[PDB]
Amino acid sequence: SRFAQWAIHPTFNLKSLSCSLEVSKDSRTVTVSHRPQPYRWSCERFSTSQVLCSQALSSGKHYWEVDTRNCSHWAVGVASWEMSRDQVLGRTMDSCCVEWKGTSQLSAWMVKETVLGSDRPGVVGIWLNLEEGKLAFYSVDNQEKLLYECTISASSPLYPAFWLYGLHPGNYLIIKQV
Amino acid sequence: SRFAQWAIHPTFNLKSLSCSLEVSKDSRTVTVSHRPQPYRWSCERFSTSQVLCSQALSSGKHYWEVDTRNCSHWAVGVASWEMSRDQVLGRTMDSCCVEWKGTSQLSAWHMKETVLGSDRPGVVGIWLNLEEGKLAFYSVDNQEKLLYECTISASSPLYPAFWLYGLHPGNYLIIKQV
Amino acid sequence: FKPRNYQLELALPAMKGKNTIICAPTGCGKTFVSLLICEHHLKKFPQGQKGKVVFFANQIPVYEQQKSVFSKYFERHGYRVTGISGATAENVPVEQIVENNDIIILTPQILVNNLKKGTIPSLSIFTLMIFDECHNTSKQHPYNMIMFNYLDQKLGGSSGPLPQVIGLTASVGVGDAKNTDEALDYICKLCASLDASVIATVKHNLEELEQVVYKPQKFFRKVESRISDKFKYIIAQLMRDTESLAKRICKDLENLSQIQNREFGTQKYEQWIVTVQKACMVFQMPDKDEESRICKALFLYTSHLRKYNDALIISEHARMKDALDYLKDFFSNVRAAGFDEIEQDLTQRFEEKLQELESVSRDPSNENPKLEDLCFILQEEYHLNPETITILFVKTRALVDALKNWIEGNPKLSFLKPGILTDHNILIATSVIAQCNLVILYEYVIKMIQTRGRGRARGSKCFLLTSNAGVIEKEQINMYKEKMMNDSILRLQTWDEAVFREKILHIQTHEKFIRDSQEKPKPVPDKENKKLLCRKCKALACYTADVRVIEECHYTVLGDAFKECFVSRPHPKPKQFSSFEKRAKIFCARQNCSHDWGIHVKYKTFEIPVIKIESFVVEDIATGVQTLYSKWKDFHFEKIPFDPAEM
Amino acid sequence: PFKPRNYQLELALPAMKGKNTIICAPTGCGKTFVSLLICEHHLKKFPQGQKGKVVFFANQIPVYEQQKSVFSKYFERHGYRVTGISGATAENVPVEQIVENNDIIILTPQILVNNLKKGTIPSLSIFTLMIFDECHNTSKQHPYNMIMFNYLDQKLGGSSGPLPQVIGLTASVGVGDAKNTDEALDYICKLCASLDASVIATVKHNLEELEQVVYKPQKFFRKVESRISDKFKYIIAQLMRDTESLAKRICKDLENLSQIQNREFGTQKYEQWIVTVQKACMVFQMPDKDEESRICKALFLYTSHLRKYNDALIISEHARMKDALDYLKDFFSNVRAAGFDEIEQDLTQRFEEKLQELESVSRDPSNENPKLEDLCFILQEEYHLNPETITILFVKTRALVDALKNWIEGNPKLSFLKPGILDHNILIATSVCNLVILYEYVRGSKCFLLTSNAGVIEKEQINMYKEKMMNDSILRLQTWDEAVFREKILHIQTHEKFIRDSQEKPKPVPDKENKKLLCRKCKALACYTADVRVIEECHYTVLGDAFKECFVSRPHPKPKQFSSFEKRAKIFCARQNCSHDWGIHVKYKTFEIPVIKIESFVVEDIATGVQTLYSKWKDFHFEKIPFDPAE
RNA sequence: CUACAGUCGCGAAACGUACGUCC
RNA sequence: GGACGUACGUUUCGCGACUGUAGA
Ligand SMILES: [Zn+2]
Ligand SMILES: [Zn+2]
Repeated sequence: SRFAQWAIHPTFNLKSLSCSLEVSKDSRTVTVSHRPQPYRWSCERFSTSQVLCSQALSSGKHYWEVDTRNCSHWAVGVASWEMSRDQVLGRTMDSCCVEWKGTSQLSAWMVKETVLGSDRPGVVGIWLNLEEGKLAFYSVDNQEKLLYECTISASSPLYPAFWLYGLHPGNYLIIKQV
Repeated sequence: SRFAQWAIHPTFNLKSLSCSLEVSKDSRTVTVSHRPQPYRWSCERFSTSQVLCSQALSSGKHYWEVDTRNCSHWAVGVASWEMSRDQVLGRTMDSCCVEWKGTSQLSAWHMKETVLGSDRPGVVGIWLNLEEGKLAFYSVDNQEKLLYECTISASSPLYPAFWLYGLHPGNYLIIKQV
Repeated sequence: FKPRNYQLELALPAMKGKNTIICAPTGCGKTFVSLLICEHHLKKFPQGQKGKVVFFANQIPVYEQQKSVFSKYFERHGYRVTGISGATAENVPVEQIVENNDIIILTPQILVNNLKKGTIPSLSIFTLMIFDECHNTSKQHPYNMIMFNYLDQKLGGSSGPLPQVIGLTASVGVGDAKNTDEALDYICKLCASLDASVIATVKHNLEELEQVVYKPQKFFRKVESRISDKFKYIIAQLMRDTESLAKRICKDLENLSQIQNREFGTQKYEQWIVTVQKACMVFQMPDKDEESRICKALFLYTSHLRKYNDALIISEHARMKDALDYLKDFFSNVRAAGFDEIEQDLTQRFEEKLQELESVSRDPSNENPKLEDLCFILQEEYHLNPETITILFVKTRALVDALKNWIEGNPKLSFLKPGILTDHNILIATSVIAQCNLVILYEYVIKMIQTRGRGRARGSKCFLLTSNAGVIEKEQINMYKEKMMNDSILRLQTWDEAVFREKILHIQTHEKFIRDSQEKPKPVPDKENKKLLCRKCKALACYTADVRVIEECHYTVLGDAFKECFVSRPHPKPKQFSSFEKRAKIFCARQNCSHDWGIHVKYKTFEIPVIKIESFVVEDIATGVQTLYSKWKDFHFEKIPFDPAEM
Repeated sequence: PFKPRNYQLELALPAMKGKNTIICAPTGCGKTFVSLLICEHHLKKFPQGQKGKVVFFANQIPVYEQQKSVFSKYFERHGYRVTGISGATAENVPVEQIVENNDIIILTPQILVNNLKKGTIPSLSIFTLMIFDECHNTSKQHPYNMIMFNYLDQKLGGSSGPLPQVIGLTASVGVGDAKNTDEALDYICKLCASLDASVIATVKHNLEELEQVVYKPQKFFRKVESRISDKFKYIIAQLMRDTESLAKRICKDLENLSQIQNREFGTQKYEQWIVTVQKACMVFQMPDKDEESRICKALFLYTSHLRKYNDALIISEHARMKDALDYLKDFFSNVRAAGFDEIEQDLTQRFEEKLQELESVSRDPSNENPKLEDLCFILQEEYHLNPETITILFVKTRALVDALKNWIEGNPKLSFLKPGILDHNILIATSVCNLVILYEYVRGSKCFLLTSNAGVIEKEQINMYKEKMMNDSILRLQTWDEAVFREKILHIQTHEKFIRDSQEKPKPVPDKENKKLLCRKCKALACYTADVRVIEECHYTVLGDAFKECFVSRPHPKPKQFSSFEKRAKIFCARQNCSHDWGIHVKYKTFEIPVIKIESFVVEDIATGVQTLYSKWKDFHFEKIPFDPAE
């Protein structure tokens, strides 16, 4: 709450999360289950361990913050609604994200694989400036270390989209206040 | 160890103990069984959750302190040698004792239920004076509060019988410094 | 007196006119729901249509309680409640009692009896069937026989005015299933055999569920067994003696039963003894009298070895005095009936060893460590709170009286007082009120239904004693089984009515198909006159040319010399079953036989000897082969129905 | 080569004393290093005048070849005559030369059972060290147990000269068939008694040094429930009800024929029922012989189609529906090209009525097996973490391996896998790497276990408890005294010698009669038992010319050869629509004769008229006449 | 082709014992 | 007497699939 505070905290679109995650009744905290729970199957399901938010984005001002504690391997980024649903997040031309891979790297994906150093964040802060086509992952407490910069001047919404490793019952991510 | 120290450190008898107990060669530390050891059938086996010492008492000078921590429910008090085997302490007219009850009360059984508040001592110091029948339980850190006195004009020694809830494997009692 | 949503949300789906397997844990609340749906069915009636409902209960005390409550309530509202018990099965025309009442509470065995008769040919004469404890509609139950009739009348293609079959039970039961998939198949099959489109269960009154449920906690107790056993040694010596001396006429006994190396004092030893008993039954020497003498002597031998094995097991579980008294009572029993030189030798041998038995059994060091630690944990309990009346559950009725006498004469626990009901400090019942918070199951591996009134729980202990790992393994699996049957109903709650409808349509069509295929009639009866012989005498007593059949269950003998070939001795508990009054039992009349042949009944005016196939060996006349049918239903022969016109 | 560590000496040391151990070394070629150390130390210690002789039994041909290669490549330097024998070697330089002329022999144990049976080798006294690999397979009638029967029958009783030191080399001693710890101790005592062994030394000190070789992956259990919209099972149940009604119409005694009470469609119990019904309706006796043709052919055809529907249901409950549909369509094309018939036209018409709606149901994303979707979820999500992992997915039957390989090759989401059945991503192999996914089967690697039938989870958790029971009973047995343990196993060996040495009289009685064999589905009278011939105690054939009209062959495109014959073509029933698989057509060494097998036949007795259903010529009795080439 | 072999999975029959329950 | 239900334990018997061996 010390840089230019602009935008709102989102809420996951419950028409789009896949069968494994079971986001609680407070509806701003995403959590994996012990076993899948069969819901009404539509075309808009994922068949992956991903989730999408609901709020379409804006002209030049968006920022939100996500707590990436309490997770083995996670990935946080943005995505447009016209996303190939069976495809993994971050592997299309519709997404930028940062991914905590299997060999403990803060890698990021404008599909282009760039490995980073072995710094595990606790908190991730996504800043968007679509007035200049800018996206930067200032994590927390790092004197605003950007940790990537990607450019996308899309004409679509760019909802905050999350992936988390869905085989560890007890894995969950939290959105919190600025 | 700052008021009148008068007695010696007591020591459990190796023939009037329970069937369950496996009291150490240090002979001031008992530890309960996980399955009791069936000993030789005798009329001097007490057949209860009990163990007796062998120190025959003195003229008037006694005070002793024992560690009563790491036990759910214990019972410390005095008993003569010719007490009935199948009778538990707290059921005879030859007993003054302290009882941290199951309902979270510090009672006692004496000649009768003398209930106190819900104070649980960790270490208790028993002070015995056979000159006038003055008896005091200077337990711990409560400004040496005895909180009750009993008078026993007996004709036999009053060996401390040690009772505990004998169904918690891992329980141990200690005799320590006066 | 007033219904809550805890009991009105149960009747809320039931009031549509459908069938359900609603499961409430309360007793008074279950009866309140049945009264509620009965009142809803009675009050909805226009003219031309009045009450013809039926209420099924299984056991007699639940039946009399429901007759009391239903005649108490629905007397003021203009309805006539009648009921049928055992004593109502005779001297009345049954159809007028079907028609001229509304709330008949008859037991299902007599409805199956009258479906056999012809009264009530179709079940349209009832409009409602209200089943109690319908989880017993598993297989071949009279409940399931009624549901077979209703299902082949509905599904059969002869669809007419079918009644509703709303059911009620207390808990679903896992039955014969080990896996949660088979728990689902079991519960859905239980819906399928009852025409249950819906399962109603409490969901929004969990607080009112948690107030009155009486669910206390596990209290297994774990113990090692004895080392210093003397009674086992002396009885083992007597069994060595008796088995070794028995073999003088029979050598091939180990070759005649296929059981391997038997151990003294186990269940498999009793299996060994009864197998060699059934083995030596079939000896067929052409003397037919030395056959009789030899078979009677070895009968005495194997029965004595069996009773010695029972004394071994009784000592293995209970006190030594109990085995001593049981063998003394057995020898007093054999002292009453007859005497033979085999028997006189065995009695004088027992009297020889008896003084050493009474000596070594009175040593107080020979107490059972199971009993010792049981007394120890009980005095622990009575040091926790001395105001707990204790009730116990043992595996067998024999150890009930053993623990009564363990109380009767106990100075160490003299605050217990006997109350046997199989103002009482102690009671021991064997098998399945909840106002005494102490139940102790000693050597014992649906759970105990201890909930009748609208009471409370407030704590209890449920002490189980263990001496082998078998109860430990099976009961920890069974606690997990309670968890997965809770999971089974929570899996069933996630369906649709239509997919459940087509699922039970699949299963009901399948069961109709299998039941319609299984229509084997009775095979060709043997018109060959065979003879019967006593099992312990090998005496020809009767044939199959003098045996009648009363009602396709019972078998009588028309022999009048057969009437003087037994002896009649009056019954220790005379009563009725649907046609009769028991008067006496009958023993075989020979020199010193005293074999239990059957039972003596009073039907209308006669005294008729209903015999059993269990005291009989069925022998050929053409060849002479003496085979052994154990149940009457598997002795296929020319069955002649009963003739009262003769005598 | 590799290097000897400390625990690989610690395991070997109790055998270096000269007592018969059982090594419980875990996998990872430690056991094949330990056998090297023990063989080296044993052969190196003998004095002059005499020399040692080792024999290393291996059970499988590839394990035999691998151990032969390494025992040549390690002892060629020392000057030891390494050798090997298997089933693949030729009849020359006989075993009496080989076991006299070598130092380290590698047999597969059936060879030594053969030589001890026919008395060519005298007894085991020529050997000095028998090393049993995978000794925990020593059981009821296994070849290791036959060699142990011979070794114990030499030892107990008529005590001969020096006897060899038995050494086991298991990897887990297998407490199976036990429930409580006493019965597990009974099992390990029974095994260790049956190998004449006394020390079951495992690693105890350097356990932390061991775990850089063996590794236990942590498991996850992912139970998934069945389907609900089972329209496929509905339509197949309709077809099965119809054909079963037809068979019941033509039999009218069907439910008397088997004691299976409740039979539902699509389990293993239905298949047991339909096999028993087939074996009941194959035997018939009614003196209207051309009625018997119609009755037996109709019943064989209806039962065969019902069995095929039941297998289609079983396949569809563990894969996608299109696999079962393809299986039925290949079966129906194989039955339509076979013959022309009224019954076959009725069944083909009744199937191809429902065919188009069935394939419209099958080609559907909604009617998807959720078990396969959970597998696709696992394979997708795991490979997104470490895209270099390889997977050893185990399945149960063979047709499920073929179906899953077709499924992986035909999926949109699964593009980055390169399967291969048994350069490659996954290995779809039944009963042979970071992912060991079990499909209903009983560094930092995981082992998932998919199932629908609960109880697979229970059997796996009972198996983990049994492994803990194995460790506890091994540890309890390791604290006994050797002398009382030797006496205990001497009593067990004596009791077993008494049991085994008492009941060996299955004496056959030759039914010197004449019988006529009939076809299995058409009941044509094939031949006579008086005209069959036993060629070399293996094959059986009909030396008749009237038989030569009753079968029409079919030319097998490639020729083949036996060890002593040359197979040419199959032969078939020459009836109108039978076309039964009787046997194959072979040449002895000069001319051509047809060779048949007892599986597809009945034995109709001439006198009594009854017919029985046999399966082994070892089971069926007759005058086994050795074949004479002069006819 | 004969032919043993060991494991797994689902079964059906002949039992004894223990409890209860009714007709 | 007989019917039904539940539990414990024993002794066999066939069936299908998987895996491997020696002889020919
Ligand atoms: Zn008689
Ligand atoms: Zn044919």
